[PDB]
Amino acid sequence: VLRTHAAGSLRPADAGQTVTLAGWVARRRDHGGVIFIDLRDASGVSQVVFREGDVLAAAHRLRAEFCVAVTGVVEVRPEGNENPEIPTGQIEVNATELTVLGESAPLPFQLDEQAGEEARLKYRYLDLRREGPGNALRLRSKVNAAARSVLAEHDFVEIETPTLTRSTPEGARDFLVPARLQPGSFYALPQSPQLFKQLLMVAGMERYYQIARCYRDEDFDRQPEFTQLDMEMSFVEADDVIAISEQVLKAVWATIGYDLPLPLPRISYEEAMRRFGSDKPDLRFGIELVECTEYFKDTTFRVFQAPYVGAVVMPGGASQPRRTLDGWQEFAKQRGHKGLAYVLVGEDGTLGGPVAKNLSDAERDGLVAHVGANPGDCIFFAAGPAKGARALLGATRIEIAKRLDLIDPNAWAFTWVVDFPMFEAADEATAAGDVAVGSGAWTAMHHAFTAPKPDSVDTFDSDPGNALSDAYDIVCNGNEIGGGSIRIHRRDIQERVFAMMGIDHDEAQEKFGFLLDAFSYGAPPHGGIAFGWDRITALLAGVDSIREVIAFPKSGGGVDPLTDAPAPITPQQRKESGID
Amino acid sequence: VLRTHAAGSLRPADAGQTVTLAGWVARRRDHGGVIFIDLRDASGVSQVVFREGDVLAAAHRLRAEFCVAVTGVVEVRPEGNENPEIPTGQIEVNATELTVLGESAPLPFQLDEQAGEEARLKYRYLDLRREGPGNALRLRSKVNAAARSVLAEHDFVEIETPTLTRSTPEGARDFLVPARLQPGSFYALPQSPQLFKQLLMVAGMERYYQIARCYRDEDFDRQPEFTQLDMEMSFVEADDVIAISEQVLKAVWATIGYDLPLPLPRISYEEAMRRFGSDKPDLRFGIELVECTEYFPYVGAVVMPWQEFAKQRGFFAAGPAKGARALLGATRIEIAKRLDLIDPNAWAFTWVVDFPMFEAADEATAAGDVAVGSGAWTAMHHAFTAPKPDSVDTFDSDPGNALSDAYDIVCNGNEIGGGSIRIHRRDIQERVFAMMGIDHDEAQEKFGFLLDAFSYGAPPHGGIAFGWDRITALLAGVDSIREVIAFPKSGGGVDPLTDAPAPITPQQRKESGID
Ligand SMILES: N[C@@H](CC(=O)O)C(=O)O
Ligand SMILES: N[C@@H](CC(=O)O)C(=O)O
Repeated sequence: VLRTHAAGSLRPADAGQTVTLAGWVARRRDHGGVIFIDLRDASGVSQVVFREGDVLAAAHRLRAEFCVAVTGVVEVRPEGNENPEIPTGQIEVNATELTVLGESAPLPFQLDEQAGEEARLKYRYLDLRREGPGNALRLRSKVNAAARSVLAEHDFVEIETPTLTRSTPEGARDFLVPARLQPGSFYALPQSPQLFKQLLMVAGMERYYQIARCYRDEDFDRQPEFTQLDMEMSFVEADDVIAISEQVLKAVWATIGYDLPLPLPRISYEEAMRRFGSDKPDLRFGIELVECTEYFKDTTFRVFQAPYVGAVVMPGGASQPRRTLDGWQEFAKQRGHKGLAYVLVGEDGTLGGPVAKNLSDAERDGLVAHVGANPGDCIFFAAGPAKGARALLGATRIEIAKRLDLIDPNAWAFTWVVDFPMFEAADEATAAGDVAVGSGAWTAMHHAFTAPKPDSVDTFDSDPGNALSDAYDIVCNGNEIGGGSIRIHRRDIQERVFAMMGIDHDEAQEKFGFLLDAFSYGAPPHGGIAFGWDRITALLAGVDSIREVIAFPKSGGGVDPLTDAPAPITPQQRKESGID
Repeated sequence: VLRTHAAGSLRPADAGQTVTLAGWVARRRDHGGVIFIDLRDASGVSQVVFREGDVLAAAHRLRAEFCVAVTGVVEVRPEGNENPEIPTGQIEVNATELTVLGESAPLPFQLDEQAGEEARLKYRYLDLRREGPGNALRLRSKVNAAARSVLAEHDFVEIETPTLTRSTPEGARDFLVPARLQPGSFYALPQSPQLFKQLLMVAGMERYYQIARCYRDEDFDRQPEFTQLDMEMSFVEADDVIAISEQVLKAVWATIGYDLPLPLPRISYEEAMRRFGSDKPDLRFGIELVECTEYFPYVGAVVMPWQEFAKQRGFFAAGPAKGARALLGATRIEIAKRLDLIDPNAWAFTWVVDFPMFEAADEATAAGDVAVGSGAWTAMHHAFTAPKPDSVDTFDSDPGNALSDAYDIVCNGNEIGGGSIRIHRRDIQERVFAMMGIDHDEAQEKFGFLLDAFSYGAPPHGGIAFGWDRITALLAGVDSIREVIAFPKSGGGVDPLTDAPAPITPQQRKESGID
C-alpha cells in the first residue's frame, strides 16, 4: 500500500488516524534529535516528523526530491510550530515506517530557483515539479476542455486529420519524411489542416474542429511543431465564424475567472495600420499615430519631403534630458531606421527640439493642434516610405507606453482586424522570413485558399493592390492569437489566384488537384479559423514565451536539450531509409 | 441568409412557415409539371418541390449532389404522397426562391452504391456524405468525449507530447525527418509517447492522458499513423491501472448503449495460450484446445460439432508447441465461422495478465516485428516493462522463466489495449538492455535522458494505451480501421486522395540539408 491519503488534505480532525503518504521530500530540516520533512504530492504538503528508533536512523538518508512512502499517525503540532500559511499547517505525521521508493542525487538546481533556459529544458522533468510550470500544464488541459465544451454544445464534430500527407502552404517550409517503400519520395508533415478541413466541408460534416499539431520549418520564441485549435463551418459568412470564435474565447478566459465582454471590437486593416502602425495592435493604451504627410506637403525640410510623415505624442516628454533623447535615436537604429525626429513643446506652447527651426511659421503655428499635443509634450516623427515609418511609429508608441507605465498588467484588450487586403508583394515576404506561394511578384496576405470579397472577385488578378479579402484576425494585447477566412470553393477562382503567383493550371493540379477536383462535386460555401493555442495558453498563464506552456519544448533552432534530437543515424539505417 | 432551419426537423406543426434550407440535392424526380428533390443536410432530409414560375425553370438544372439553398413555405403533403419511412415524411417545402451554391458534375459513384476501396478513398469526401461513413466519424468524436469525461472526473491532466524527437522502440521502424539546420541529422516521429509519459511521472504530474498520434513503419489493415488513448499513473500497481481502464471502457461502450458489466474477466497468458491458442482470445465461443501430450514435443486437439486452410496460413496439430497452438487457435476460429457460432451482438472481453517478459528475437524478426537489439532475446511488451518482484533477480540469467507486470485488454479476439508497470531504476533498465545487446554506452546514447531522470526521485508508475482506431471500428460495427479514420491510407501507405508520398525538386532536396 503506497498511499492511503493525499498529503494536502490532512487537518486537526484527522488526529489519531494512521495514514500512508507517498510523494517527494520537498524540504528537510533537523531540530532537537529529530528530522522534519515536508512531503509533497499533487494535492499539497504535510509535515512529517521522525522521532525515534530505526525510522529516525533511516530518515538521515533523506534529501531534497527523494521519493518516499511514509506511514504514520496524524498529530496536532506543538504550540508554536503551527504553520498558519498552509492548509495542513496545524498538523504533522509522526512517522512509524519509511520506504525510499527512489533516491535523488543533488539537483542541478533547487526548486525555488529558476535556472537558465538550457538547464530548465535539459531537466524539464524537474522544472515541472515547480509550482509555476506544473500549474501551467494543468491550466492548459482546462483550456482545452473549455474550448471543447463550447464547440460540442454548438454541434461541432472533432475530427483527426493526417500528418503524413502532401504540402499545404502557410508561408513556411515543409518538414519532410522519406518513404521507405517508395524510394525517392516523401511525405510532408502539414503546416496546418487547411486542405483537409475544406474537404471535410465538401464531405458534409458542416462543423468541424480539431486541436491539431502543425509543423513549420521557419526562423527560430518559435517552435517547429505547435498546436492550433482549428475550426471550419459550412454555409457561413465571416460573422458566423466570428460569433462562434467569441464563444470559445469567452469560455477560455473564464478558466482564469475573467468574464469576457461580448461582442469584441473590430477595426479594418487600413485603420489599424493608420492609427497603431500594426495589424496586431496593442489597445491597452492610446498614443496613436497622427498622419502629417498632407500637413507637411510644402515643407522645405529635406527630412519631411517624403511619401509619408507621421507623428506620435509622448505625454510630458518635453522635460526629457538630452541623454534620453539621444537614447530615442539608439532605439530606432536598433530596429534599422534612420531615427526619430522630434519637437519639444514648452509650457507656453513654444516649440523646440532640432525640428522647430526647420518649420515655417504656418507649420509651427498649427502643429500642436494638428498632432493633438499639449504644453509639456514631445512629438516624435518618422518619415520615409509609409510601411517602414509606420512600423517604427508602431514600435515607438509601445516603448512610450512602457516608459510611462501606461499598460495595466491585468487588462485584456481584444480586437478583430478585418478587411485585410488580399495580397503581399513577394519581395516583402521573402525578406520578412516568409516563403512566397510561388515565383510571382505577388503572394497571399493570409493563404491561397482565401476568398476575395464579392466586389474584388472580377479584378483581384488585374489590380491586386486594391483587392480585398474576407479574412479576419483576432488580437489580444498586441498578439495575433487567431486568424481565418471564408474560402474559395470554385476551381476557376482558385486557379486565378495560383496563376498570378506563377502557378499555372498543370502545377496547380499536380500540387492541389485533390482539392480542386473536389470543387467539382457540389462544394458548399465555407470558412473558418485557427487559434494559436500555445500563445493563448501562454497569455492565460501570464508568461511571455510559449515554452512555458509546452511540456517538452525545443529551445532555439530546434535544439532539444532534453533528448539531444535531432541526431544522426547509422549507414545501415540510412540504406534501409530508402533515402538515396 | 443561407439557412434558417435544419432539414431533418420539419414537421406538420411547422406548416405555413417560411424556411430556408441549405444542403444538397440527394435525389431529383419529375412528375406532373413538377420537380421534386430530397434536400439533405447533416440533420436529415426534407422533400422540396418546385411548382411554378422562375423557380421551376431554375430547378431544371438541379442534379444529384448539387449544393443549394432553397427558401419556401412548409406544407402538409397531399393524401398518398406521405412518406412514412422518414421523420419529415408528412411535409414538403413548396419552393419560392432557389440559389445554386455549387454545381456537381456526374459522380464517380452514386451515394447508394459502395464502390471499390480505391475509388472510395480517392473520393473520400463523397464517401463521407453516405450515412454510414459520416456517422462513423460522428461516433468517434463522441467516443473521444466519453473517454475524456471519465479521465477528467478522475483527475487526469491532458498533456501533449512531442513528435519531433528521438526514437522509442515499440517493435517497428521509425519514420524519419531530416533537420535542415543540422545537416546529416534526423528527428524521429514517435512510435508512442512512452518515454515522455514516464518523464511526466518523474515530473510529478501523477495522472496523465493524451489522445496521441503514433507513427510506425511496418508491413501493411495497418496504418502508418494511428491514434492511441495513452495513460500513465504514479504510485500504482496493475490493479489500479486496470480499474481506471475499466471505467473508460464502460463510458465508451455506453456511447452505443451497451452497459458494460464490471469487473472484466482475467486470464493468464499461460492459460490463454493453453485453451485458445492465442494471447488475443475470442471468447464468444468454446471449441477449446485439449492438450494431447499425456495421451503418449506437442500434440493438441480441437473438436468440430481444412487441409487447404492449414497450408495457406503456415482434429489434431502436432509439432513445436508455439506453432501447433497457433494453428489450432486459427482452426478453432474457422470452425466458429463455418458453424455460425459467433453471436454478432455479443461483447466478450478479457484481460490477459502474467505475460512472460521476453520472446526470442528469431520469432520476432520473422513475425514482422523489429527486435530491440543484437541479442537473442527481446521484449514481450517493451523494454521499459518491469519484471514481477520474484523475477527481479533472475530475469537476466533465466529469461525464459521471467514474468512481467504487463496486461492486455482484449475484445472479441482483438487486442484493444496494453500496458505495464514500469521500471524506474537505471540498474534494472540497463540489465534489460544488455541482454538485448545494448550495453551501457549505447543505452546512455539512445535513452540517457530517461536513465538520468531515474536518479532524481523517480516514483513507481505504470499505464496503458488503447488502440483507439480499433476500438472505434468495433463500436461502429466495421472490420477495418479505414472506416473510422477521415482520410486513411490504403495499403503500403498509398494515399489515393492526395497521391502522397511524392518526389521533390533537386532544389528542395539541396535545401533539405539531406545529402
Ligand atoms: N489555415 C490557417 C487558419 C485558417 O485559415 O483557418 C492557419 O494555419 O493559420
Ligand atoms: N507504449 C505502449 C503502451 C503502454 O505500454 O502503456 C504501446 O505503444 O502500446
